[PDB]
Amino acid sequence: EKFEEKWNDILDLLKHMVAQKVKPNLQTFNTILKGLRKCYSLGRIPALQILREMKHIGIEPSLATYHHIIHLFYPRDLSAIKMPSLIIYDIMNELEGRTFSPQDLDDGRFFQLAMSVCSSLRDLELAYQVHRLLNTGDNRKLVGHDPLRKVY
Amino acid sequence: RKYLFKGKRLSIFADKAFADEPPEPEASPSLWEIEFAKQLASVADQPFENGFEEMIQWTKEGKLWEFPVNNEAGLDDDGSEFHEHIFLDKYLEDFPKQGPIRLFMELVTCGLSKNPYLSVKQKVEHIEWFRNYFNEKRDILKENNIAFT
Amino acid sequence: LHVDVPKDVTRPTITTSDEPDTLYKRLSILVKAHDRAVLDSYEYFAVLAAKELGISIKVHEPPRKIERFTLLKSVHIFKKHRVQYEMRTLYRCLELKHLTGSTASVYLEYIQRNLPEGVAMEVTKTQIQQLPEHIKEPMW
Amino acid sequence: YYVDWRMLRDLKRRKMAYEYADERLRINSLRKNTILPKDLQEMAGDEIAALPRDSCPVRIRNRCVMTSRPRGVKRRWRLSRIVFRHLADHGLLSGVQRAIW
Amino acid sequence: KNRAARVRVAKGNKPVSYEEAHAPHYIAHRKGWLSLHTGNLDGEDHAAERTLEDVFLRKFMMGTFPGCLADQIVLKRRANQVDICALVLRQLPAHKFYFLVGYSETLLSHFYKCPVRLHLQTVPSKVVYKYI
Ligand SMILES: [Mg+2]
Repeated sequence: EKFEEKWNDILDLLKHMVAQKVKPNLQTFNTILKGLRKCYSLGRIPALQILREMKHIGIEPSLATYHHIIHLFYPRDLSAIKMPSLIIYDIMNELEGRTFSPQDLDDGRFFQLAMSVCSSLRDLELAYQVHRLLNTGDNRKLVGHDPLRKVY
Repeated sequence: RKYLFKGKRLSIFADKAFADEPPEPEASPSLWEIEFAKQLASVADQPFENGFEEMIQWTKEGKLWEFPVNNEAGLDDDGSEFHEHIFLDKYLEDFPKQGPIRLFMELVTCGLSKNPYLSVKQKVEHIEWFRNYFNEKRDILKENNIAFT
Repeated sequence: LHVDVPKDVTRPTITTSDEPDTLYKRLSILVKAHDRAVLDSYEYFAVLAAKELGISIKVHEPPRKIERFTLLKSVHIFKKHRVQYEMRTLYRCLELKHLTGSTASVYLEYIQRNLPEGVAMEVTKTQIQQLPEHIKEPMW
Repeated sequence: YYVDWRMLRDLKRRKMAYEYADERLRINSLRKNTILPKDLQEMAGDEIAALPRDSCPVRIRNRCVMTSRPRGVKRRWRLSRIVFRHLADHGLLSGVQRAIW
Repeated sequence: KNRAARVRVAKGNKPVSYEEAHAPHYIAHRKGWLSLHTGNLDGEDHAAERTLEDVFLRKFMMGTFPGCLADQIVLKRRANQVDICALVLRQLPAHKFYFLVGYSETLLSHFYKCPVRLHLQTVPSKVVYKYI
């Protein structure tokens, strides 16, 4: 019923992960962000905090981890199109030239979602950066499956 | 403004001064871990784009020969050595140290040393067969003044 | 592709070991085929490939072999009437020189993988090594 | 089904000679020499006779693999002259041509 | 008279293909070899095994593509790979060929324990070299 209680509960599980000397993995953070996509409005500050903690711990964000932050900051059913967020621009600079490998079950989803955000913003320069990232190394393998390859 | 890596963090966890302390294979791969890996492979599973990528996959699966061609690929004869195939007189200790049986077995082990189609185990089996054969024929040999074992 | 080009193509990992490399004084590649023209194209492909990697190559044509045998033409009787068949083998020898073991593996793989159908190779590597350490010094 | 009952009998001769190859080698070695007493050699002469007749490898005949023809076979292809000609005259054998010279 | 592999003259109404028109003595002169392996080269082994595998592969493709083969198949062995190149008439629907390719390749790779690929060139109808 209460998100604040719900969020404090999920955090309690994380606190018991340190009491028992159990270190988190990529899937742990990916799971938390995927859950946050329900509360688009209130999950923005929590979601960014997780990614900063991911780097400090030493877990490297994968394509799936950004796929969740994009959904949370660029809702498809977004009425407030007047002033969209600029985070997509920063992510592409961060991932510029990097090569990615399968490390989660939502890696394929990232590219299809990034192109959609480009069409919504009517920015063709960003679409070239996204496509250029797909061409570096063997990133082409994470475009998506039959349903998502034709959408991208 | 919305800096991806500048700002407050959860801080529930601490910097990993110790990293990956427990080994990845804490136990033999469970069904849960074995199945998640198969799903990770499907995430990056795309179809072949040319004959090179198809041959690469065949090579990883052993379907296609490795190059340059090695006519003895995967053909190791029990990790033996040349001296094992060539020097076979150690196995003739049970036999008489001299006499006709020694003269005969010398010819047998000489041929076995020149045999490239038998392994050391198969060569020893030929030697053992004669040891048991002459033992059964102890009585006929004794009449001929030959003492075996 | 006109506008869409890969950016940073992935290249295989080649790690230099600490083991010393083999030294091949000679490496004879005797290819065999029923067709001369196929050998000419493979000779051109192999000589061009050797020259592009820095390998020294020479080529000659060993004498061809023709094997002929006779058979009986009729299914039954009629001994005197026969039919003869032949198989022709043609050779092209690519004599390479002064190759390290890394250069001979990559070259042989590249040309062995592109060996046309109906063509058989017979590589004859000639390695050169020092004397055994025991033999170097006479010991009684 | 094999081509005929003659090809089947030969197949069994080939599979029983493989089973008894080592045995007939070891025993026959005791006889093909002049170093062992003739009493032992005479006795090995009887053990080899006691093995089943189909173990003897001289009862194998090379027959066309496709028609089971006893004579006229070419050992490199294991085909009779008649069957080999059908494949050769059609371009189905790699490198076989007619001999004109 | 020689009757071997000769499509005899009719009255000008029999359509023979290029392969059918040429008698055996034109092998290596006007028409090449349908199978290309290294097993009949000098000092090479396994001629008997390559020849038997070809006979089967020809009967298998006829039955698997009944009435859909415009000409004899061409077999190409490179390393352990086998390649079957067949001219096929455009009788069957397109998707049926995708099924028969997947089936015939998988079945023949598990029967001879080698990688087998099928290459199909579709023709509108049989190509006639001459009317004999
Ligand atoms: Mg005989």
